[PDB]
Amino acid sequence: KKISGGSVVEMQGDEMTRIIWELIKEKLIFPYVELDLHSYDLGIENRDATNDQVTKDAAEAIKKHNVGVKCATITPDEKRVEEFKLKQMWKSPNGTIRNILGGTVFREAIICKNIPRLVSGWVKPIIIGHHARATDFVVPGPGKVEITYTPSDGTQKVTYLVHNFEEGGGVAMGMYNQDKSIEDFAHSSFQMALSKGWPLYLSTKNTILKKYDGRFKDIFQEIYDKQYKSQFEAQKIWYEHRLIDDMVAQAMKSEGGFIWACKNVAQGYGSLGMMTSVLVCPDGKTVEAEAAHGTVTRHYRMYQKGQETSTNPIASIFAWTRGLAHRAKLDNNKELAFFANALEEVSIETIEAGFMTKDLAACIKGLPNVQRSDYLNTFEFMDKLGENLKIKLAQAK
Amino acid sequence: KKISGGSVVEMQGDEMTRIIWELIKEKLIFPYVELDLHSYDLGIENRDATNDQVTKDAAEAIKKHNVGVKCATITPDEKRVEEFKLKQMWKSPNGTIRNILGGTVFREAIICKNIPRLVSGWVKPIIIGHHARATDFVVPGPGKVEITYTPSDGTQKVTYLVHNFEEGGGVAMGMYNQDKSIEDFAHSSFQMALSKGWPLYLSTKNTILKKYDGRFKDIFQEIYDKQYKSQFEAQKIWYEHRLIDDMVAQAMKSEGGFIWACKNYVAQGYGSLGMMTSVLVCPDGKTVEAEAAHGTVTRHYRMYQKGQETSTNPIASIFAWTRGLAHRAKLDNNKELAFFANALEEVSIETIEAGFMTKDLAACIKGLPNVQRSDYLNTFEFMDKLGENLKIKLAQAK
Ligand SMILES: NC(=O)c1ccc[n+]([C@@H]2O[C@H](COP(=O)([O-])OP(=O)(O)OC[C@H]3O[C@@H](n4cnc5c(N)ncnc54)[C@H](OP(=O)(O)O)[C@@H]3O)[C@@H](O)[C@H]2O)c1
Ligand SMILES: NC(=O)c1ccc[n+]([C@@H]2O[C@H](COP(=O)([O-])OP(=O)(O)OC[C@H]3O[C@@H](n4cnc5c(N)ncnc54)[C@H](OP(=O)(O)O)[C@@H]3O)[C@@H](O)[C@H]2O)c1
Repeated sequence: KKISGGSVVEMQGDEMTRIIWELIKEKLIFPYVELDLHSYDLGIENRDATNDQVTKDAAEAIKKHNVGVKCATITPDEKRVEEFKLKQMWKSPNGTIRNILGGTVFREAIICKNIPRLVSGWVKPIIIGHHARATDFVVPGPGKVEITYTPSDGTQKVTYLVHNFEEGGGVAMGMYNQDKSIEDFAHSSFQMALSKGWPLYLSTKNTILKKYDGRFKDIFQEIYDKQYKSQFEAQKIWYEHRLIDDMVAQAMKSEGGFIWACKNVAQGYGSLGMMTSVLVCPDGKTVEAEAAHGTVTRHYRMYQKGQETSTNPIASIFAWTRGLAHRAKLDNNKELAFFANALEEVSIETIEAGFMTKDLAACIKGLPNVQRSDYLNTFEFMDKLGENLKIKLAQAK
Repeated sequence: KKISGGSVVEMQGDEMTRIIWELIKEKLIFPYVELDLHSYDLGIENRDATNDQVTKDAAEAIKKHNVGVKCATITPDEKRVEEFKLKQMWKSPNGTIRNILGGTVFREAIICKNIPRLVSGWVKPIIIGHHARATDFVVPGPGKVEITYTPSDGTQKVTYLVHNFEEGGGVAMGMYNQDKSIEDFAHSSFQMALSKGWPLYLSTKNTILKKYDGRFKDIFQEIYDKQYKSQFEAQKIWYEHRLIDDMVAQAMKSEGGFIWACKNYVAQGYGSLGMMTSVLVCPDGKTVEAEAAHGTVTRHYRMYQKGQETSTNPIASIFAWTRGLAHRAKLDNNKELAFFANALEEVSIETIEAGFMTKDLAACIKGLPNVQRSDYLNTFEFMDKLGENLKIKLAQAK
């Protein structure tokens, strides 16, 4: 009865999202999709118990199985180590995973019409895929800061004066970017664009950063022309370098519906529970979907105290739908593909139908005016989603 | 009758804003203020004709008279050069003015109670000051790209490795910042905060890019505690640090009304550009260059040329004038001018709040598809309305 979704690496996360994860899996995914589940519990405790080995495993697992849907996970800091008596301040599992899988993250603000956007003109969502450490430092007083490139082939070492501080000090920094990374960024971006049939857009400062950002413009254009150009048009889709400036202006002027590859991480005034991240690996096959938000600690605390919480599961639900959608794509799993979509549709519809969590209700009536009667609580919204998903899916088969 | 405004460096601009600009002068400023006007025509034709000499002169002028009220000017691109048959693709005069003058730009969306702020909370305006270039190269193939510091004295030689390329080459860059620039940014910022009696916040990464943004947080605290914490507290105002992640949130949960000093690598936000004012605040505390944050509003100008009715928001440009005048007034302690500058700012907001507003604003309130010809006034109706309300406001006050 259920549809074999195939193998999917699922990563359990922490706190509120972990609570929602089980609801999403319980109400929205399991009842309709059978999955060869490579479930890894990236719960903060389990990452501790397993010395973060589980994070690396879930990574190698995603590397292996191409599809990773990840629940928000606590990234340990001073407080976390203290709260969980962590044997260590573990690296962000995202960092670990992202470093293992490489790839470019793509945050899509999933948009409901009755939900105010930065630009109410964006009926089509905007997929922003950011690129990526920088070497900043002292400079206490006068002296030359020179950035130096020494070829490994022992040919002439190149020295660029980045600045000669004569008066007082200041601060300097080195940044770099491997062609490889720019290429990955390119492929992940073109890949992502084709994936959603939406036009790609590389925004850089090709002008002020001639050699540097130009390298992106070039590499992108080069990977596009010699790898995706035909593939694009053959979809009405099209890539195009846009100066950060003309690009930000274009977006506001646009109704959205385009992939935006940035080259400079919260920002944005839209609801966090509607922000879906997707680590699109260059290979075009590996993908890791996850809510862009975190474990929603504040909500969890409330949940811990037995208080009514109104956490938005959409970003997590969409992590599932995006991963599953990708699973489907990879496996030509047209039933799973439809389900991923149906679930995305049902999620948006449920919200566009007036049923939402407090945060969304707050996007509409402003926090101060949000009444208990304006939103459903976490469980209530989840149920609603399930009911409609049940409905939506019945309407097909 | 008219109040002695003093010397003000005015820069006529281009297209739609050029129209609104002359309207603002003709209807809002000149009837009430006599300025020793240093008008510079930064119109695209004139800049071309004078080989952008006018732009440098205007900048030179602003530096001399400490006050520039600049109209939006066409920054030439490829289409521009073709269009105006420009002799060259002249730099953004803003750029030129900016290079010449230096200082921190402070953008302020002038707030109207009946116009949706990005955050319904924002009752008072949030004035964002942005800092202010780098040596970037290709890095052919593999090899160590390492940034090196060498004190002039020779005491040390710190060479950090930005990156050791192994998998082919890529692209590296070195960026820097003199404390002067940061200090400047701090003064501009602290003085801006004083000038407008609003707490000053500084936001940085100060974690991921620690050291770099750290020198900012420091040089700010240091300039604050050493030159400003006095004047600040002695005005129910102050300064405080913050992380971009904390500011973006601390802001939402606030009535706005603070000088926000950003430090990134701009300034497009929700609402309307017609309400975006921009002020170049030079560190010296004396030189200022007010201007609409928006451009010449070409789409509106094209319409205007086709004879179509336009509804351009003069508010930004009007506040370019009022802020320029307010600052001229500050420098001369011109009570009257200072009053007018504010009265004009008052009339502009009170008019809009009174329901009389250009289409862009009506578009904010209602939404584009729901805006009717009756929900707004065209460029000129609005200007008249502001004018009439300014006469009223300026008549009743005395
Ligand atoms: N694994 C990841 O991708 C990831 C990413 C970020 C953070 N985290 C972890 O999240 C834990 C807490 O982080 P955080 O609280 O800073 O970030 P967060 O969980 O994103 O919290 C953001 C705040 O935004 C609102 N919010 C965010 N997501 C929401 C949702 N789905 N539904 C309803 N409201 C939502 C809540 O504020 P209101 O109180 O105003 O409702 C929430 O407290 C931290 O340990 C962080 O490490 C994980
Ligand atoms: N010197 C400056 O200060 C400055 C700054 C920026 C740009 N510019 C020059 O501006 C010229 C055109 O810029 P642009 O095309 O980006 O236009 P703009 O002047 O930047 O504004 C573009 C769009 O913004 C909206 N807008 C801006 N100001 C408005 C106002 N007062 N009232 C109503 N709507 C307003 C309009 O959108 P709607 O189409 O929806 O009405 C306008 O078409 C370019 O040459 C640029 O170089 C000059």
